[PDB]
Amino acid sequence: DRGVNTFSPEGRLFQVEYAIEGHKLGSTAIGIQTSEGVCLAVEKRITSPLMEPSSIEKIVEIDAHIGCAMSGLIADAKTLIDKARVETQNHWFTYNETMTVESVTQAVSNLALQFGEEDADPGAMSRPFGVALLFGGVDEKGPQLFHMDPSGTFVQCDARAIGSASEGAQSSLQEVYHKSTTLKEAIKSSLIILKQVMEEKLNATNIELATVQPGQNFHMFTKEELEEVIKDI
Amino acid sequence: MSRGSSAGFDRHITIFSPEGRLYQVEYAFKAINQGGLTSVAVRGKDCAVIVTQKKVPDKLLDSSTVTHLFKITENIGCVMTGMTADSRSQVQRARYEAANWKYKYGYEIPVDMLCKRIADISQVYTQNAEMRPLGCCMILIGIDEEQGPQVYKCDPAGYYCGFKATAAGVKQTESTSFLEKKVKKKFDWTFEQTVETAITCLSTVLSIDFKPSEIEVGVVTVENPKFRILTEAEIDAHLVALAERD
Amino acid sequence: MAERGYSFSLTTFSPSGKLVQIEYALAAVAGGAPSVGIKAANGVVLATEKKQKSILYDERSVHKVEPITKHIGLVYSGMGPDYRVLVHRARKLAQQYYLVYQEPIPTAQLVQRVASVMQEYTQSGGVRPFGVSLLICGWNEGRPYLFQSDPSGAYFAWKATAMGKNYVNGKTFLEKRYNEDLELEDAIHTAILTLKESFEGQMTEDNIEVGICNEAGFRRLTPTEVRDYLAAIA
Amino acid sequence: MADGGSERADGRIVKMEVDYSATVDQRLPECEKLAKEGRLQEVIETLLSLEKQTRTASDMVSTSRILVAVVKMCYEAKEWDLLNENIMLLSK
Amino acid sequence: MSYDRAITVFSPDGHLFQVEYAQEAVKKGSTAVGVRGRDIVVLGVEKKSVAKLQDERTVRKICALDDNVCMAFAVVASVSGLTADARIVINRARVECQSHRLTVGDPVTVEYITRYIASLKQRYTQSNGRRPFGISALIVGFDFDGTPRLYQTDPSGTYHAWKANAIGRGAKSVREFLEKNYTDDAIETDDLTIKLVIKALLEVVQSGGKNIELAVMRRDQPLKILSPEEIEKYVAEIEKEKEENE
Amino acid sequence: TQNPMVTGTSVLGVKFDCGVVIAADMLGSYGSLARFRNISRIMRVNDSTMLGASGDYADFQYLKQVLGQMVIDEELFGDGHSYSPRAIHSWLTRAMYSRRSKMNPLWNTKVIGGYAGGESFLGYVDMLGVAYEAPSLATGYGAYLAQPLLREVLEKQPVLSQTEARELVERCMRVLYYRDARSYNRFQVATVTEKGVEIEGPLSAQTNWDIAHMIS
Amino acid sequence: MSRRYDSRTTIFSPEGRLYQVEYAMEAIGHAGTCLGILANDGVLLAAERRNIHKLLDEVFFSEKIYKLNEDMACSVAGITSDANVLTNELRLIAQRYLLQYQEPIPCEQLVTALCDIKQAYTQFGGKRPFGVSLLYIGWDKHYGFQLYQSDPSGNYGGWKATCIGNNSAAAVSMLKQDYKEGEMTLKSALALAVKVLNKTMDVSKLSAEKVEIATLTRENGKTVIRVLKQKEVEQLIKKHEEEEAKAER
Amino acid sequence: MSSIGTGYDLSASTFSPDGRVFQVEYAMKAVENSSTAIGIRCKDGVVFGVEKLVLSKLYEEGSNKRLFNVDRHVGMAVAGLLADARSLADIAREEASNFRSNFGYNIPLKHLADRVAMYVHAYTLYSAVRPFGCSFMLGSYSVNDGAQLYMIDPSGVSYGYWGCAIGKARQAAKTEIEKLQMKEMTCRDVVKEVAKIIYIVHDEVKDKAFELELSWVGELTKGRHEIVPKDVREEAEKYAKESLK
Amino acid sequence: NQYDNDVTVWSPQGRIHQIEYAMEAVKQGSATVGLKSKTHAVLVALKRAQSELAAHQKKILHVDNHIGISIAGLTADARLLCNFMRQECLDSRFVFDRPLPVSRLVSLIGSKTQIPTQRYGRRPYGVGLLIAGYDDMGPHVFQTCPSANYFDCRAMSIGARSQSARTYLERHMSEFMQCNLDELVKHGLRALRETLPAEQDLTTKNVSIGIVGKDLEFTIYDDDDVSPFLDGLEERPQ
Repeated sequence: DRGVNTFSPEGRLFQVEYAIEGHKLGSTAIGIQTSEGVCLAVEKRITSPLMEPSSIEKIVEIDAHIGCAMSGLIADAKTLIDKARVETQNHWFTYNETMTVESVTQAVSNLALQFGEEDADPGAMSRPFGVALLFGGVDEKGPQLFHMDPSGTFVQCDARAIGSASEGAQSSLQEVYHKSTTLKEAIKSSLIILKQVMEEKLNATNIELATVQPGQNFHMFTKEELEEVIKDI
Repeated sequence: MSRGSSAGFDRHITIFSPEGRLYQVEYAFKAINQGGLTSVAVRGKDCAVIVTQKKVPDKLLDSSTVTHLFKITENIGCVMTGMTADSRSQVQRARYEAANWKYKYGYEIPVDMLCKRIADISQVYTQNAEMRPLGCCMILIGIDEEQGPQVYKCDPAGYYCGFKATAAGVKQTESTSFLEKKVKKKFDWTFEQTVETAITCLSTVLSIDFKPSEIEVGVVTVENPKFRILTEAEIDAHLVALAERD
Repeated sequence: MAERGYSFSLTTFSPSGKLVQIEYALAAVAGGAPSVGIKAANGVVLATEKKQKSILYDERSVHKVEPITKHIGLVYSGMGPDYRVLVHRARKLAQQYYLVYQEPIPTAQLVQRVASVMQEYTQSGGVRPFGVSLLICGWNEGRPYLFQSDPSGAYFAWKATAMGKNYVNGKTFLEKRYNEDLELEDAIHTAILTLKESFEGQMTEDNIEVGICNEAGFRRLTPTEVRDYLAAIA
Repeated sequence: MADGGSERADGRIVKMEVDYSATVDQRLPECEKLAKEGRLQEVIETLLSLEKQTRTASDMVSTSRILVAVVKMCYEAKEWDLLNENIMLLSK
Repeated sequence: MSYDRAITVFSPDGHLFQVEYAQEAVKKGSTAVGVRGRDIVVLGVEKKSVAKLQDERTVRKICALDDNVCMAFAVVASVSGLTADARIVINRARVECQSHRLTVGDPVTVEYITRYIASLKQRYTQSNGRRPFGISALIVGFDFDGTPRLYQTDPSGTYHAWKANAIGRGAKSVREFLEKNYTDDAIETDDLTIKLVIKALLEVVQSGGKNIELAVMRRDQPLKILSPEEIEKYVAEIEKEKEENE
Repeated sequence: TQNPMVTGTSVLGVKFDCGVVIAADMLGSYGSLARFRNISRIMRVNDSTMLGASGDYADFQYLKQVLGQMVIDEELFGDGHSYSPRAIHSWLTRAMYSRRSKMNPLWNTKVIGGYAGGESFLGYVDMLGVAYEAPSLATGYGAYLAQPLLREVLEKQPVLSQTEARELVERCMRVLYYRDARSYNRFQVATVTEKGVEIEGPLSAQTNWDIAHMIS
Repeated sequence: MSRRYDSRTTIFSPEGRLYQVEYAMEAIGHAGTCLGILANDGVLLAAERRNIHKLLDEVFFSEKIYKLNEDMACSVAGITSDANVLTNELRLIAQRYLLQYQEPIPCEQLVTALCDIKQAYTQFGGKRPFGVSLLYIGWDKHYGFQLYQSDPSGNYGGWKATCIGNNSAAAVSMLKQDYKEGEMTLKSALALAVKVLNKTMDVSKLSAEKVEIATLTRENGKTVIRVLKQKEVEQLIKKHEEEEAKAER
Repeated sequence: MSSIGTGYDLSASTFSPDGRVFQVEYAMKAVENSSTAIGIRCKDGVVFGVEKLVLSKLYEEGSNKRLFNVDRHVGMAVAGLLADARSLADIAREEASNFRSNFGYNIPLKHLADRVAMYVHAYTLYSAVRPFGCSFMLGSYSVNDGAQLYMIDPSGVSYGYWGCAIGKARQAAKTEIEKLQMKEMTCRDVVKEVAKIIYIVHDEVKDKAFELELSWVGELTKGRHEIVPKDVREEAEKYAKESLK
Repeated sequence: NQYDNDVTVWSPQGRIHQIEYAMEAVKQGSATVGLKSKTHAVLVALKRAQSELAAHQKKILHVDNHIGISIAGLTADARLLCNFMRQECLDSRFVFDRPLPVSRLVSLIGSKTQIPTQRYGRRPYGVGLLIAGYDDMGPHVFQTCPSANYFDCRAMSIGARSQSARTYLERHMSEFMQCNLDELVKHGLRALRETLPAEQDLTTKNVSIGIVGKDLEFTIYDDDDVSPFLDGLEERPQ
């Protein structure tokens, strides 16, 4: 086909630069790291009032103590989560300790660029991934939020938002949040940017929030407990 | 000739033309013409002679693979004609197949069977464009055990049949007709004559001539069925005789 | 180390009951060597052009008339390398039959199995199907038989057919002409006359090559013999 | 083994046979003077063994020997056959 | 999985050419609506194309992936018939379903199938020879909790829980026509769900109940594919009803 | 003794390490079974120009250890930096291959003595076929273990600073017991000294026993 | 290069479907026709050979209809070349299932399994899908007498009378017109089979050499698959003369 | 030389209509731009000399190398694209090591020269790999067959050599080897003779200063490929400067 | 165009265009300085972050407690080579038990990164590694490119206008071997600023420090554990 080895004279891939535009049409995800937990926010994308928030999630379990909220292209997120889930469970038998939020993000980051037009294998691709994932979980070093992106780089962040506008959703988050603060203020800060960047506005079946504290397991929130977080936008 | 029309993706692929031509094979003939090597081969009843030119770029050489005479098995010997790079790869493949024959057959292989194994292998190359055919040409010489001396020629493709006398190289057709007159005139086959008739033909077609050191003659005599290179001395013996011969 | 290059289909269907690239292969056998085959009904005789038109030919075993086994012979028209593999494969197939049955491979069966590789090479990318067509003879069922296997892999059943230069014209002349109830000696005489009609130029005995299949078994006629037949008939 | 300069079947081509031919032409008149009176066949022979070489290149060198030789040979009625024969070999 | 070009190359749109092309390939597997009841979760398909020289089994868009999970397919387009390309997604889906029964022997979950399918489509992108998919499935089945499930998946790789969803001939359009028809009564009453499926199919197809074949699946019993003849009886009443909601 | 599954044996390999040098003494007599097939055989191999090997135990199992050794030095040269091995890495990499080889029915109690100084690191290593490998002052395994090693170790424990001369007279004495006790040889030895700069070894020369065991 | 071509074999086209799959159907149109008809006590296959030539020797009497098993039969509609490979795969599958099953192979089961291979190539492997639609006739207990139709597209169909090969639209209607659901018995059905073949050919005139007729009739304890000799078909060619009158009347 | 950048090199399995692939012709062109690496066969060994590029005074022996030991007795001097030369050294290192395991003797160079030349031709054949972009010499001293020097081009021709040089001026250096008789020399005199030729042949347009690094496989290194001994190096170094002047 | 995306089209200089692009990829990536002594090896790398409410990504990666690597370029391409370097070093440690030389390890990496340059239709990687190691000879800093070509340096700097950093390094080349662990870092800091504009100097949170030896085990200093190594720097030497 038309070049999939394509470098610019600056020295980056055109194809990677193309990958971001896909994320922008997709879903919106907020991850905030708190001292007192990690809270994860994600767009459910309502479009009927018949879609049940308790039965279906897009906050999903990597481990029983670790969560990941997805953004951008949905199909692409699933492939990264299934390899990451096994790596995590295999880690638990062997070490007998929960996997660092950083440890899982590094593994997925390998997949992002390895593409080429021909000589492709499962470890390689025909075009780079356009999803950014927010892996949030509590480990022995404390609550951490690590951020993985389409360029296949891992960075520690105490607040990252990626969605309809990646940089836009992160600039709203830069104004509100402060580094060290209470759980309710972090949960409030995640919802608040979310409705403004989106076309869609804040409801209790519009978005999905689940919170991981340290000393707790991953809990996906009940119908009532999802509605409690809505009162403070 | 034809360069073919595509209806598949024939242009860089070996697959058919309306001539029946295979693109990679026709390109294999142009590989012969690159090397500059031309060979004249003569069959007798005393011996089978292959005589071919030895390339000299400079006078600092060792002769062990500058040589285009190769031992493809101890009794039966051969030359590769054409581009020297393609020749070395083919010689290499053939020798592993030859050794395989040694494990299977257990002995010295007939000239008919030796050419047939190389032909089947080269069928793999010819059908592929995955790996381009090797654009060398092999003339096997040797004494088939009951029949006598034989000269067989395989093309890059692998087409082989018997001939009274054969030629390979930059131009097959021009060399053959010169050789055909030598064949009509059918000389008394003894050692001195069969070598000499081969040597005279290769020199007439070029019209450059040579000294004995400049060519390499390889014979398979009834005297010793071993494949033997004459060397500078023995070829010289024919050359001096040849001058006195009309 | 590894090879790729060409692995997508090279062959596209044409509305004619055949693909484009195979149709082109059948022209290749036409520009091939003249080979004629006639079933005499007390053996099959097959005759082929010995030459590759250099007219230095010195055959003692290097033939294009080859016994595969006890009662199967092959003569071809088209490509040399493509043919050598079919001969090597044929013996392995005949023997494959010889092990199970304790008789070698019937004409019909050998054709089914050779035909499957020739098609294989079509559908697959990075390969091309043979440029060879076979005149296959055999004695099975208590009757001589003769089959034609084309470079496509299709088979056409023939009591007499001609290949090589003017093949098309060759088939119509045979379709009308074909004979049966022929003595062995006559079989050769008819076969040579048909070869005269396909093949141009000189015929002597280092220009044409003849092989016969009968009850005693397939063998390949000595260059002296062919000459005596050739002279005999008008 | 041989290493450096000329090979062991290559690079003997430019010097060896060609040099010998150039030298014997020079030697020739002294040797020709004795030939007319008698014993020509040994005199032309030394040059002839070289001349047996069949290169294009050797012929050019060979133009030099004949010039002196023709004078005595024409003079006599028996010498003349011998130069002419050699020349027939070159063509044949 | 062998080719010699990439299967897709990325765009600055952020669409995959092959997944969108696949969506049309799955509307070849015509229109399918499925509604979730209290105890019977029902899906029905468009066209059986009856000519009474055929069998009814062979054209089905209803495929049994297990004996307690079943699905009907489509997505968007209007393009020509062909069961076959869709059928291929079923053949992967049926192994996927069956491997889970080996792992968890209770009636296998809908969620598992949908998730595996989204990831399955991304994976095919990566291999150069593998043709991607992009389909929607109306997954119907039961859990080990005995509660009804109707799930649906999309070419965008995303699966959602629903009380009624329709796919085919404009996915958003058949779905919206069901949104009107839906009331709170509908899902608990067993009788009411069946009528929803038949009104949606009756829109795009002429003379249904011969082109409406639907299956009910139950908590305790496996897949039952109803005869068409008992479905036609419903179509006649229900078509009276369909005009009323409009 | 102490040698499961042996045919051609090297009987005994002395190895005692002194300050920057090792002396190893090994007999030239190389019994193919009870019969001394070769009266002189050099059981000294050149790993490298900067390393040396001397080996005891079955001699066939030694040529195997030799081919494996040989490639490792090649690997280092192979880079283009043109490094000479370190005694610990080559001996150690092979100790692992001796853990794998146990499971199949061929046995190895193969014993080599590596002294090298290369790169900047000084090793004395001993590597076994059961894979007991260690740094040492003095070692010998197999048949060496049954009879000379304990007297060599007994002297080595209160005086850990024995020299190549005190060891020389002792090597000559112990091998006198080998000609008499072992059925794999009748004397004659090669004296090999490994250094950390060059591999040295004078050829096998005869030696002959002294009798005094028919007095009582 | 290879990166500058199209053939859209594994790659989907603007159509939403591959070129290679659609093209295969065109090749099938101008190649000899195969039909299978249902009878009350058997099933039969009738086919037009790919040989339009005037002289055949009959070396292989299966040049269109090959009997795989003693429980099954097939026809070829398309190119004989892709058939050759497929014929060899069929002799193995048909007998393997039987070793296990000990019951005459179900007509449906066979086709779906085969169709899976036809689709496998077009989707992946970078090979084109076989240019042959195979018409399977067989009998199993739980459907009864059967005819199933195979495509290069991986489409299967349960039929009672269908025809594929040349001028198929005409042919299926013509089989429907003469033969309704469950109407015609085995002998009278063999006649009907030749009658449609006479009308529909790539090249006219129906002869013994151009046709091969196969019967599945259940004999006393065994289901017998025979390909009829030229001699028997000839008696049907006169029967086919009688049949033309009979359809009309 | 023939090659055009459009057509008949848009796959590494495409054969050119001239009989010699464009890609192989391109591979030779890169050798022609690079610096001169020489290796001359002696009667008692082989002496290598390859110039080691110095772009900074931060560099040690490891930077910009062109002497490899394929075996530990066989050397490899390469010239041209360094990236492919070092990869072919790694596969070659493996190929030598496997040979030593099986065969068990100092390998005869004549066998290496055929197997490597065929391997270099294989990469021209195949699509997943492209031709090697260097010409290299293989040189050894052994007792099994003596001193041996072979050179393989990126075409995949092996020819035997008394003394070859590859560089920016391949023909001028080879005439200069011809003038001198190595027949008269022993391995000691050869080290002097290699050293001068490298300085004169090479034209600075990309260097800035180079260091000559030379290697012995000869008499004072005992049939294993070691870097030049100190005495030999100093004898060699003086003559090279003297020859300039 | 498409003749510059082909890995089978070359210049008349004999350079494949795809290898040429692949070297530049490093150069757009952030500057890293790697130095050695005769007891230690120091990796100083320049960081980046997405936001002020975030900590910077370690560009120093942890392999072993005797060898350590620092990346400049693409992280995802980096991670494949990283999975390769960890696999080989650990192998070496189990089987050989030698604390692996740097010099052997880089040459094998050179082989792998060379494979896509020969493959048709596959792009070369484009990340630069300065691999710091400590074996028994002493420390080495080897630099491996997106091509085979690898360097044995006393000090090297790669990235934007990296030639300028080498000049500072060359003036203090001898000193590096005498200096201490603490100083080797400070001389690294002073090189790293030359690459960047003279309008800007380093700060505490854009410096990552990776220290290597076997007199110490491997340490990564992040954004606030950087400070002790950082003190002692000169603002823009010209």
